[PDB]
Amino acid sequence: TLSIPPSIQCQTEAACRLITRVTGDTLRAIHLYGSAVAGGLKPNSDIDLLVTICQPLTEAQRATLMQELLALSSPPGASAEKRALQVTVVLYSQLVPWCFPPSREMQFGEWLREDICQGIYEPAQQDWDMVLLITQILETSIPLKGERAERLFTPAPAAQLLKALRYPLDLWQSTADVQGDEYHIVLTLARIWYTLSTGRFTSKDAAADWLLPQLPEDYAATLRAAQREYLGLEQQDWHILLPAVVRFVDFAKAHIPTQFTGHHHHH
Ligand SMILES: CN[C@@H]1[C@H](O[C@H]2[C@H](O[C@H]3[C@H](O)[C@@H](O)[C@H](NC(=N)N)[C@@H](O)[C@@H]3NC(=N)N)O[C@@H](C)[C@]2(O)CO)O[C@@H](CO)[C@H](O)[C@H]1O
Ligand SMILES: Nc1ncnc2c1ncn2[C@@H]1O[C@H](COP(=O)(O)OP(=O)(O)OP(=O)(O)O)[C@@H](O)[C@H]1O
Ligand SMILES: [Ca+2]
Ligand SMILES: [Cl-]
Repeated sequence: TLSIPPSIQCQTEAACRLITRVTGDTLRAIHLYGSAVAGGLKPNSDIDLLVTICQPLTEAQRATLMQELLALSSPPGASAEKRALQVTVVLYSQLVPWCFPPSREMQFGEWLREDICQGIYEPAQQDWDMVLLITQILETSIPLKGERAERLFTPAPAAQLLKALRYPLDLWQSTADVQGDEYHIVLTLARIWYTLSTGRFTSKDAAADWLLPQLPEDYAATLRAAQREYLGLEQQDWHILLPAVVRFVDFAKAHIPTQFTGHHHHH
């Protein structure tokens, strides 16, 4: 261990074999990461995969990969036997040596099903979240193909990890920026706050529990509602809660650290 949860082994092997067959000789590695390995696998959770390749895929490779991942993935919650897949593809040359912000070659996920069905695919593009993804994989991941992460990737400088953690925080500003993703944003803000304060990464649920006793009660109530929905215990009316979510976002913007809290950098 680390270990692949038995309940996802079959689908994870099928995804691995598809990605291997389509990418052929450009494939460098495939890593399983996220809550399946780090903890907190819930009924709606996806299976998170990072695919490292040497050269860009042809349009043929990309089209085949997208269409066949549609058949291997299901919408979150539709099935207990066939989960949503999230597959991010990255060029090795964006990570070794690092390019900041790094780009991602391709992204599959269920939120893109309607577009992907019609052959509409996001182009390669810069994404600061890749710094966070590789940082998490260096701590907790399983190589399904290729080498263990610590033999393949190198840590980003703290200065760049700081920028990657604060980029989404600065970008959430208006009601429309958060509508449709209320509990997800509230919980991700708790995770960002936890990482900047401790230098560590933790699950959505554990980050909420870490932050709750530190908040004034009004902000603790919004965080509790987000946590309780994520845990399956009650679905809120987020239209009614939107003004309090906006206040929570602004409180986090005002209070989250602007540099790692040092002896508490990520190591
Ligand atoms: C890349 N992961 C997906 C992606 O996650 C994003 C998410 O991104 C959403 C933004 O938070 C949200 O503000 C934005 N809304 C507006 N621009 N109005 C959403 O569009 C954005 N979602 C998205 N781009 N799919 O929040 C980031 C912290 C993320 O987890 C990084 O991985 O989108 C989520 C749906 O929104 C999916 O559940 C995730 O699987
Ligand atoms: N400090 C942080 N700690 C962890 N993830 C963070 C942090 N800041 C931003 N994120 C980003 O939030 C996303 C978390 O991915 P995802 O929603 O799949 O979560 P998960 O932990 O696997 O839980 P789930 O079981 O709900 O899928 C990633 O894009 C990750 O890089
Ligand atoms: Ca996940
Ligand atoms: Cl778990």
